[PDB]
Amino acid sequence: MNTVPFTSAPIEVTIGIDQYSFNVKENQPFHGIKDIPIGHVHVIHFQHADNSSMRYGYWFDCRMGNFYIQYDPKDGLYKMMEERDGAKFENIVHNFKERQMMVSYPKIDEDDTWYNLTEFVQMDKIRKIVRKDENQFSYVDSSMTTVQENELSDPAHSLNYTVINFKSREAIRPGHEMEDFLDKSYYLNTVMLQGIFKNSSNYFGELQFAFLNAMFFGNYGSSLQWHAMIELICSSATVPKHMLDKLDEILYYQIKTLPEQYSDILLNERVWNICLYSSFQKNSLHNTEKIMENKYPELL
Amino acid sequence: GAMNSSNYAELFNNDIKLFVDDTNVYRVTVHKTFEGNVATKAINGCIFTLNPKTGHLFLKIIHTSVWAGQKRLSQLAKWKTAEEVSALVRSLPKEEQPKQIIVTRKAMLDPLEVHMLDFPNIAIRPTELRLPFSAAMSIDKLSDVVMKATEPQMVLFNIYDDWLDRISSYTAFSRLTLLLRALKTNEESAKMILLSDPTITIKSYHLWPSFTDEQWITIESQMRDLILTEYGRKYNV
Repeated sequence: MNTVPFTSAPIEVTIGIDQYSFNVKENQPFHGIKDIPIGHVHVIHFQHADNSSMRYGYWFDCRMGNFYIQYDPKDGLYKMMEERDGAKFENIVHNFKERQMMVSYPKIDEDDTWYNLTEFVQMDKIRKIVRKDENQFSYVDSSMTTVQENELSDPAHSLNYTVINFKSREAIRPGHEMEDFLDKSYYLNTVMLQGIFKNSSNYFGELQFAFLNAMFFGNYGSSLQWHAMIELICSSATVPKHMLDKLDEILYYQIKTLPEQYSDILLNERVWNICLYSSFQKNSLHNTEKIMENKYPELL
Repeated sequence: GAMNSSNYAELFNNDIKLFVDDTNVYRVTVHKTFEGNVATKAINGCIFTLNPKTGHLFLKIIHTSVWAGQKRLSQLAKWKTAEEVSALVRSLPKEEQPKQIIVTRKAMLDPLEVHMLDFPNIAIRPTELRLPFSAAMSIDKLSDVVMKATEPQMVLFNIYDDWLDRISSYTAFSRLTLLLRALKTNEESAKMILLSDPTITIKSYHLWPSFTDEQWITIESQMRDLILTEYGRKYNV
């Protein structure tokens, strides 16, 4: 079990850790989150009580260093930092626990939710999408735009998701215009899986990371990316069978976890209706289809 | 963006543009089989690609053999249209390639877009106008060359004959669409109006009769009257 201490909490803020969240009052004696499960990526995120816009937060993996949060009163936000002095860090973490100023990562033992949402997400791939190589952790917020969004302004602050575009030369072989547009198997399996992602796990990891960014920060370009990667699979006639079964599980836990009140902006009616009911893989997402029909029948 | 009544004069500026109408590409007759089930028999069709400023028509004839052994033909017809339009653009010298292609039915946007990926700077546009280009096969000479074809074939025409020697392209296009609207609404009456007088002939290299200016005015009024009568009939007004 790992810990992320907080120097202080000077401003009223709602703090999230993965799918859990806590209200912290201005200058309340909050000094971190303990018992964080080792072995998965994690995200700590923030929404100030005074600005319900700009949710922001940090992806990290405790195996990669000792990390803590400190409020910056110049930039006005809670910043993540790395402590390189292992001794000095254990000392802070032990004294705060002794004083019991830390909340416990509130995992129920039955619950594989976070594992299921992050199964293929690796810190190393996150840091290629959020490029800032002087830090071991990655900042994301509501307003960051994606590379594909930027093509259609500041590249330092971009989400470098893999560009998917169904009406592009990359997606369409000369002479197979109609075939490749109606059956994207070539684009998925040769261009994206074999060519760019190398394997399905890296593909699923980017898909899961895009979803989480859309859910936790309302990042709109991430939602576009999540839907594109779903649509590419569902619009391919020839998909490895192990990928379809894993996709049904991936999507199930994402739909399960989504806040009920957000289904209007977070779920693209056209993509979902096409994937579940029109596409080649209409009959291959049985768990995802059952939870969509029982929870969001309006969208369909 | 879309083409509508508002931006109608853009058709007659000096940016090259083509209309593409695919309505007559896949054409069938429906009949009963010996067992009493229904079947279709394809007949020859055509793509209608027209430069509205100059009257140049690129009539690509679609021979029934194209369909042999294919499924989902009405979907295939859209992609074949787009394949053939793309080949036409490739065949034209650069300074003759269009800057815009306006498809008369929105179902053609994605097929043409995909087939034109090599021409990112050619804009593919829909239209909100209700153009009557399906009635092209009511022009006797166009229907004759389509039905007689034994193989794929491109035939070039000027759909305005020599009108541009005397009128502008705005007026030319308005005459063409009026004639075609009339032929669409009541082919028999429209064709009667055009041919009644045997002393007004169609030149070998023309599609329409050689009316004088004054006779075109009588004709256009008769086509207008035709179109309004049929409207009252359709809607009991």
